Amino acid sequence: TYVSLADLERAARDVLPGEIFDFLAGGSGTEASLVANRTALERVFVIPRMLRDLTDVTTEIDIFGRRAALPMAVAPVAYQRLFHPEGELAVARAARDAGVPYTICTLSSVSLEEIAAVGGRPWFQLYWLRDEKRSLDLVRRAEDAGCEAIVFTVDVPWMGRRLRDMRNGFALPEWVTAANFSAVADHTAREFAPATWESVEAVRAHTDLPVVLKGILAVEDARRAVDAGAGGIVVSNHGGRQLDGAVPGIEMLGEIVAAVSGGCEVLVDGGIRSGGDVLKATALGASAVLVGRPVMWALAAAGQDGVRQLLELLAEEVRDAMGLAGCESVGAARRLNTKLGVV
Amino acid sequence: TYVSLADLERAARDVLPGEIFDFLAGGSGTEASLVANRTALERVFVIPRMLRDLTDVTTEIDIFGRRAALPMAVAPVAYQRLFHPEGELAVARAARDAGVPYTICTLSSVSLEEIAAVGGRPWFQLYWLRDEKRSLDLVRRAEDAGCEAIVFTVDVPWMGRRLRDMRNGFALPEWVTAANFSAVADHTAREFAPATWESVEAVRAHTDLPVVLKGILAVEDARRAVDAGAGGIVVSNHGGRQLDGAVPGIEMLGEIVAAVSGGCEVLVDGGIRSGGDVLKATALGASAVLVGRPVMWALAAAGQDGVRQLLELLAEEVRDAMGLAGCESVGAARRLNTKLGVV
Amino acid sequence: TYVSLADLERAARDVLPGEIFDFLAGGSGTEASLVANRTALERVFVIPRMLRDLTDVTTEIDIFGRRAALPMAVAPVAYQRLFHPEGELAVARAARDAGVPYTICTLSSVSLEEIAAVGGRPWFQLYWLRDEKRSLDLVRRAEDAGCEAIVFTVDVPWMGRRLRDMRNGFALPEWVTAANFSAVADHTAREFAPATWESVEAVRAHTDLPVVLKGILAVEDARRAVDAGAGGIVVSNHGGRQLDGAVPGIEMLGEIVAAVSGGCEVLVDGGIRSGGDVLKATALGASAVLVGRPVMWALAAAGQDGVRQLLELLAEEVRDAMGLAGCESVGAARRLNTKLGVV
Amino acid sequence: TYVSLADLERAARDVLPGEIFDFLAGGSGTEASLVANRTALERVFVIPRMLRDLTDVTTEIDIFGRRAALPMAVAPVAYQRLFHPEGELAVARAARDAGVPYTICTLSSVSLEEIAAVGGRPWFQLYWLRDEKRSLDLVRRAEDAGCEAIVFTVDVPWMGRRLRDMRNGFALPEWVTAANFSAVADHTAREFAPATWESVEAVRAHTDLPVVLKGILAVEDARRAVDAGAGGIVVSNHGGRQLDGAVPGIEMLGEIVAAVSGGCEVLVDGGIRSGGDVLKATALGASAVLVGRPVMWALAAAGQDGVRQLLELLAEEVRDAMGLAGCESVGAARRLNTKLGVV
Ligand SMILES: Cc1cc2nc3c(=O)[nH]c(=O)nc-3n(C[C@H](O)[C@H](O)[C@H](O)COP(=O)(O)O)c2cc1C
Ligand SMILES: Cc1cc2nc3c(=O)[nH]c(=O)nc-3n(C[C@H](O)[C@H](O)[C@H](O)COP(=O)(O)O)c2cc1C
Ligand SMILES: Cc1cc2nc3c(=O)[nH]c(=O)nc-3n(C[C@H](O)[C@H](O)[C@H](O)COP(=O)(O)O)c2cc1C
Ligand SMILES: Cc1cc2nc3c(=O)[nH]c(=O)nc-3n(C[C@H](O)[C@H](O)[C@H](O)COP(=O)(O)O)c2cc1C
Repeated sequence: TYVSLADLERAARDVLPGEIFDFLAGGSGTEASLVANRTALERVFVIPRMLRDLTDVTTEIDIFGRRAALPMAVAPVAYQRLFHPEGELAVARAARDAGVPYTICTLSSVSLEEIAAVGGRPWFQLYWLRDEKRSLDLVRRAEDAGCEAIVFTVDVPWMGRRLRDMRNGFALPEWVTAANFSAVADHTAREFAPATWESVEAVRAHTDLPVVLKGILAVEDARRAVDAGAGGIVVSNHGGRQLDGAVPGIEMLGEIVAAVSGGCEVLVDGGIRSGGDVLKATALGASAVLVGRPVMWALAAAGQDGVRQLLELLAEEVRDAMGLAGCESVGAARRLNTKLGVV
Repeated sequence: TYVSLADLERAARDVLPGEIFDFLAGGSGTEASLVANRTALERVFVIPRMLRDLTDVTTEIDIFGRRAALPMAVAPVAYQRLFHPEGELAVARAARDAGVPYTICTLSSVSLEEIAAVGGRPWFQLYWLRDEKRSLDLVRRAEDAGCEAIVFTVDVPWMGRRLRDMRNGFALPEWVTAANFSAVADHTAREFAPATWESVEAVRAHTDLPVVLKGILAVEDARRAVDAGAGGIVVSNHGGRQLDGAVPGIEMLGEIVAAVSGGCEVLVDGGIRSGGDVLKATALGASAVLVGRPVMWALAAAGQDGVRQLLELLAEEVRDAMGLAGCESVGAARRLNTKLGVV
Repeated sequence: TYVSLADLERAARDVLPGEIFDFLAGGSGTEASLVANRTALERVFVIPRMLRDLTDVTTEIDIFGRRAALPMAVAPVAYQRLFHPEGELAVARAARDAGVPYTICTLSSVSLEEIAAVGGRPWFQLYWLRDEKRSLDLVRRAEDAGCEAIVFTVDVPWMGRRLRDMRNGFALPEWVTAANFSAVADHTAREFAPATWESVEAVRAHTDLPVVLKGILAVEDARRAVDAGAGGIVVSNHGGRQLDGAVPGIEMLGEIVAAVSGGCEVLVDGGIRSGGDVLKATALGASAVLVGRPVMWALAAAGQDGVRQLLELLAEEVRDAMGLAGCESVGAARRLNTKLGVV
Repeated sequence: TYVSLADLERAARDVLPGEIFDFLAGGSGTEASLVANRTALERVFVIPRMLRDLTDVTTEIDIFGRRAALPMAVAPVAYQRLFHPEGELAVARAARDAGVPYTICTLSSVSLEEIAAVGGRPWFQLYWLRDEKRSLDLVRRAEDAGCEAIVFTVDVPWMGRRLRDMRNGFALPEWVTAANFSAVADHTAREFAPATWESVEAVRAHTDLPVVLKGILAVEDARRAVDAGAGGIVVSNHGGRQLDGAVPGIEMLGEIVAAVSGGCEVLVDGGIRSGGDVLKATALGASAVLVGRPVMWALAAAGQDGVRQLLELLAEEVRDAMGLAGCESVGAARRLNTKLGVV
């Protein structure tokens, strides 16, 4: 019986080995960007509206051609068998049952085809490989398996400096592997090549699926993403795991939404920890959010049923926040105003 | 012998059962809006005037056709028998004796007619019921009993998520009931319907009493309230108990006062804890404030006499603050300027 | 051997009875304005100049017709025998020897004529008495005794609410009296009348000495002071002892200096604790500062010799700060720019 | 195996005598400017760019006619034998091997000619001596020994008030001397004269080497430096060791870069503690940074090899930060935008 997402973090801390909790919790460098993701959300206040018709409040959205139950997807998180033996299958099953898109990772610890077979109209996250030809094979596999969007991660030319992982001497256990094919940082520097705008065009030409660029923070990169034919972007500093000192996505979101001016979907992530945070993101103009660490807390704590409980809690919090703010729909929530405060 | 409102909180904490203290103290979600009500007041500084005539300083105001001794009313707080056996009668008697309006609640634990019989020209707070017909019956009862204003609460389409109450498994004791007719959250979701602008018009047509909309935060909702024929509004986030992340009323007050441009009374609440806080609210343009939790601290600590002592202390602090700031009247206090500082 | 003013506070805390330390240290209400005086100074940063001629750095100023060794006077502090048996005589002797003006108080615990006989061209602080005639007698006594300015305190229509003094049940010991004629708050409410602009004019007509209005915070009150014929003002919230929530003087100083546009001397006080703080005040446009509590710390710690050591330390810190900032004179320091930072 | 610069501070604290750690760590006065150097950097966030070509990322710059491996030089720090017996020779050897300029101090504890003989194309820091003739002798010695720039320190007309050193009664041990010729503060007040713009011109006429003015904070002093023929400036508050309350250099840097408009190199120092901090400085417009205390931490911890490890770590962090931010060159990093956040 969890009444907040924070209840799940406490539960996950109890069960996970310290080094795996640190792999999950940590960020790069001094963790300034990790902390700032939370600080930035905490400074945003919503100006709610009153006395509106709430006889049919709905939290649903249409995105990338599918109805989703909430303005929320499960973020790509590598190697989910680190957290629970059922790994990605547990999370994908719960997401399917909740009507929430699940992002299958390039570095999934269960093969993308197995996770796709769970159903639920999943997305696929791409890391750019050694060459155009192989990268494009994963994309084609994902499309053949029924994935509905390609989430191209664009903020990882290589992995950031994870000092918790370095200090812990973290490496994957023998029983966790990259099923589609700091020791994890060394492996990435060797196996993956930096993506460029040319890589984006190669992907866009290889699939009719919407291509979503994850890790955009500069306004002109958002504009360029639209010009490049992206169907969406995720405004994100990769949970503070990449450039330490990168601005939080939530701080760039409003300016990016204005610049994009409806030319693509604009998602955000980093520190979303409640339905109220989802409302803040929506009020700043997001189409939807991604949620990362909390989904893994729930997986660690109680497997598939833990993820189900998390998604049920988030669904209740989103409905609650929307109605209290006078919003019968997510579109109405996007028209809310906000104020910055001091915390 | 209390010299500050904070002395009363300490006293109430000692006497009340933990779960009832939590029902009183708590807010929704992470309590961000609860804390922000205090932070927001603490950032406001007054620019006092000197060398003005203070030979007849008066703290009185005229509001809703009655002279009040202070620019202050007792906020609606449900179920006052939770805090002291005399409940609403103790508070209403002290308010009457102090010349302060008392707001009788829809969810009062003593009937509205009994509390009105105490005297003191009380107000009545309305929650919108299952249908127009019954809602309007409470309004007519209140008017027949001599209530002088209808304070229509507009920020409770349903009750917020009170995590202290959920964790405590809080429910009303058998000896406390809704005398006019989280377990308290479940009861509200079943018994009350979301109010709309149509509900406001139904009330306005049913009574000649001034209708005051409590829980307005958006500037256009304040304008619309005036257009709808409201006699007042209370700029309020419901003490941080409704939308977690709602802006504090004190942060919207100046902009609302400007937009309303004298078309209705503009009250504020949330975190008023001293006569100096009353002065800040007045300087930002409020007609008057409501005070909630501190009145219940005083009731818990010492019953009717506790509430009397609280109101005497607040009266002294308001007079002190006004005179130190060069204000012989509340109208002069409204013309004070303020500065935001850092705390 | 004290190397900072903070060394003196530690020393005074050791020696003074708790209730007398609290009478000295405390402020009104929640002490928000007391704390804000420090916060406000800490947020100000100086932009120093380099490579200027420092062959004859001088900290002297001319003010109210006298050369002073520093841009600094000892603030009026009532009842100095509370802190040391020699009281005002010890402080006045040290101030004289340092070339710093000393402000003799209406509520001095040694008669104004005795303190004036020490020499050093002192100032006299006036509280407005029961009637024009008696007030004007103190003014005439002060002038006859050789005081060179009248510092009319304008922010005390009555004494603020000193909760430390109330809680301690503070009263003057039998051996400390008002030699020119909370128990101290009760005594003031009875003996003194609120001053007005008419009182200022009565004083201005009664003496050719410069009249300095102490406790101005509003820009139009500063302008009006010039129009009224004041020779100076002290921009001040009375060390956070009067209106709790009054803006710090340091936050109003720049705007007041601009509005006054050389029409009178503009002093500031509240929280000056180093030569660097004096430099900040000067850079914001002050003619000079007053220093209150630290002078009493020094008096408590070591009598006349303690005050001498404090003034020597402040003199060294002022010279140091000025030269490091490229200022050969106080006038050059007034032309420094500042930046607000975060602390 | 250090993974951050903070690992080195912990190591240095363990080994150094307390008073020498304090000589190194401390600042003047209350250490407000020392702390502000860190606060100021922590508030700056970078807006990284994505999807750029990173096939040949280079951290090199050209400055004062030499290629440097990083946009970074070792700051002038007096008396390095305080920290390790090899002192300046250890640091200079490591800097040479890393391709980083080393600044030889006027108050070096090994003679400038010995340190220059190490190689690595060093710079020389000048304090203005008793007269033009002797000052100019050090300059000529430095030039004859192969130093490539003169870093004229302009913020030390005398040494600041180092309260840690005063409290510790710090003095140099007998075995540490000024090899080119608070007890250290007393020695400086006697031996050195305040520099002026005339001193700058005397130096500029005495050498063809670029003259770099270290300790500029005012925009017009930066402009004047260009007009005076300076080849560079270091925007700096001397690590918070000079004027307590001086603005951090990082807070003035952008405005200075705009005013200078390419007329000289603009360096910054104060609190640079990671490659991410170097990126922030570059994004604000710096040509390069200086690093002071961390180099001494490394020297204290492990001598020459410690400094080598520090420089290798900084080089890795700079490359990491640049690439994550989409910058193949330091010039691209200078074109990054930043956002101020709250911490
Ligand atoms: C343990 C972990 C692994 C991750 N792996 C990936 C990945 O393979 N691909 C990717 O695009 N993002 C990855 N992310 C980033 C997340 O998708 C997301 O951007 C980030 O966690 C911020 O959201 P949060 O604060 O909700 O966790 C990972 C995050 C974590 C914590
Ligand atoms: C225990 C409790 C019960 C309340 N019940 C009601 C209510 O029935 N109707 C209403 O409009 N507001 C209600 N309120 C909100 C108050 O009227 C007021 O808006 C809020 O407490 C903020 O003021 P404060 O910080 O002075 O407590 C309640 C508040 C508390 C703490
Ligand atoms: C114990 C005490 C007594 C004071 N008495 C007087 C007074 O009689 N008249 C007056 O104008 N100000 C009085 N002041 C105010 C000071 O003159 C000054 O405005 C204030 O202390 C702020 O300066 P500080 O922070 O340097 O103490 C008093 C202050 C203190 C602490
Ligand atoms: C122990 C110590 C000695 C220093 N000596 C000198 C000096 O002789 N000349 C100079 O221009 N700066 C000197 N500095 C200032 C540094 O060059 C640099 O401006 C400052 O330390 C800020 O950088 P940091 O935060 O990286 O230490 C000294 C700094 C320290 C800590």
